[PDB]
Amino acid sequence: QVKEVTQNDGTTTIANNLTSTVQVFTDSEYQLPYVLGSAHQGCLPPFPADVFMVPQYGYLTLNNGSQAVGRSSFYCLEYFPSQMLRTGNNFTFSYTFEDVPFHS
Amino acid sequence: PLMGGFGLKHPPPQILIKNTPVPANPSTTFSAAKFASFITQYSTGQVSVEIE
Amino acid sequence: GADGVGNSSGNWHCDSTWMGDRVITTSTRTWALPTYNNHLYKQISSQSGASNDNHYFGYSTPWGYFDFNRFHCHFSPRDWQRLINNNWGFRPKRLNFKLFNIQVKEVTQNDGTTTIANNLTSTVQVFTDSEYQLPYVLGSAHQGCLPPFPADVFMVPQYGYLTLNNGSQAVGRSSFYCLEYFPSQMLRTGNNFTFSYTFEDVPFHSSYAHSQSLDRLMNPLIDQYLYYLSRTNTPSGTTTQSRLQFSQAGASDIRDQSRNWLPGPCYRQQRVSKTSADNNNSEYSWTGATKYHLNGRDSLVNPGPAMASHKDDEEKFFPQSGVLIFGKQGSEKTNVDIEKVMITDEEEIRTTNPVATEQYGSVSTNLQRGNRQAATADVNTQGVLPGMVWQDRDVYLQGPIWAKIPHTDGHFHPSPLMGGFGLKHPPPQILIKNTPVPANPSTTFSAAKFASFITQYSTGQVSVEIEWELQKENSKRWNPEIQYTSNYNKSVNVDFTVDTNGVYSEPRPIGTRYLTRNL
Repeated sequence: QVKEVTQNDGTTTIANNLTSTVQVFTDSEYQLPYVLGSAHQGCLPPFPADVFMVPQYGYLTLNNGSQAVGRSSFYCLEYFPSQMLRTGNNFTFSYTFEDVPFHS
Repeated sequence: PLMGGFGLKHPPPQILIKNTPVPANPSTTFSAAKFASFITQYSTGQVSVEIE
Repeated sequence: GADGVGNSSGNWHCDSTWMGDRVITTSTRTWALPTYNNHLYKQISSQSGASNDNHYFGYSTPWGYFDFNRFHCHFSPRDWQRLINNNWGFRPKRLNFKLFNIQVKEVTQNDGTTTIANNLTSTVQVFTDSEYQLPYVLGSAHQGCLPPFPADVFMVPQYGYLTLNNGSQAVGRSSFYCLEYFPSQMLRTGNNFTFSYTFEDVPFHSSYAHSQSLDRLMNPLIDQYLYYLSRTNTPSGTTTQSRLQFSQAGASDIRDQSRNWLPGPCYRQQRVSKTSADNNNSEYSWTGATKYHLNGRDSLVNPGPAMASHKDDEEKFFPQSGVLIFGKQGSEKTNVDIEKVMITDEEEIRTTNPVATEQYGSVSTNLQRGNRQAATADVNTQGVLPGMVWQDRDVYLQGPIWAKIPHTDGHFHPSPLMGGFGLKHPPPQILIKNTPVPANPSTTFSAAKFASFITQYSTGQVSVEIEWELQKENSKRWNPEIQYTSNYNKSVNVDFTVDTNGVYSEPRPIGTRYLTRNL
């Protein structure tokens, strides 16, 4: 569900925006810088009653000092196919782990 | 991996999510510039993960 | 397809796929449409004492329209590089157009506060003409095309056209088109719009440059069997008597060899230099420009016929109007300095086409005789002759894709001047309008037309998918080609990338001619 907020004076009213959409995609071809596994915050909370904020996505590339190098890549996330979800739509996918040794 | 856990050559893919921009009250005359004005909004819902 | 209020009418598709015969480019953008002219047609005309050349008469309409006609809409700078480096030619085949996730917003301005609320029952009405019954605006290189960078939201441009005029006054033949008069699909929130289109068969664009020139198409090792006049007079040693002699042309004199073809046609240009010191100090922007003349009004020929911009090592100079000039990101409309514009350069055409700033050649003026010396004249403008060959202007990255050949008794070599594909039946225009919603009519009846409407605008997504056909490069050249390469050196910002403020920019024009074919 998508909520529009209107801040006027000190009062802020939060109202349903029914026609707005949210767009979601999973890359699954591994075409983006893979952030996960760097032990960043923003994971689902330990305790199920918690509500959590979704973290922002950003990545790093080649650099010399703070200056970029010609090989540094720029990825536009708007450039991938993504499902657009309005209120009353859902998103799913399933995944199968490749064969991996047991943890001891 | 060094931090511990399972090295995966093809790990679980990333799921990226965005609020689609909604412009706010464009001018009546045409302007080729990009919009600096949007409706302020956020979204919420539930997420469910099942691992075997 | 008709969904509810809460269902999404279509998914975001922005993609590029390469099947190696074909590439299919898809792009999706977000648009915002206001209400133009307060829901009413108007006539517009040249203002007051405007010069004879500037008079116009036409109409502005409430309708907006969509134009994807620029290449960079469809191609990313990297997608453009696979095509430009690896291919001799490309043309479009069929395209598809889809509108979805429409939503209409009413805005209420009271005091300083303005609240924007969903209007669920309002509609948007859209039609594509497809019979070409309207003035065709596209292909005039107007702004308002889909943005280059997919994260941008763009305003939909207003639709207007021009007709016959005398001064600013209309002529009896001038036509008035009411866009309300065509069948149009009306879209409420939860409806979508689609159509598909198939390009008529068109010649490939040539993305290749020649490795030979017309002047030098022959074996240097072997002499011709055809004589020319090597000399016209022989000395007696007191004086030179007139005796005419002949020679077979060979490696020694190449310029005299009999040649079987001619360069393309020229319409001459004035030459200006990028270094501010070399240019003359006078106002010749107009009085010195090259022009054509219709119905008593001159018009600058900005694009011109396709010509090389400069000869060897002239890179400083460029034709006055003869090139396409793009502005850098954040450039003002008027009187902007040379550093802001990006000037394209056609020099890859030197082989088959004349330099735009110099004459086609020289021509004998008079008949010589013993008592009078022969004389010649310069030909500054040359129409087509039998046995002439030429190359068309290059399309670049941000140039237009196509244009509509006017419907006329005859036309020669329909390829457009700005570059791109001449299409007799181009992609139709898609026009879009916010349906008027009256506001609180009076309780008593009045036959007058409503001056009061709810103020509202609409927004949604638009998706364009074009299928392109590729012509692969098969060549026996031993040594490496020239490729388009992003420079390896370090920089503050990356080319074709957002800056620290989020402003996307294109550093240079990218034209499509790199790979080399022999002539």
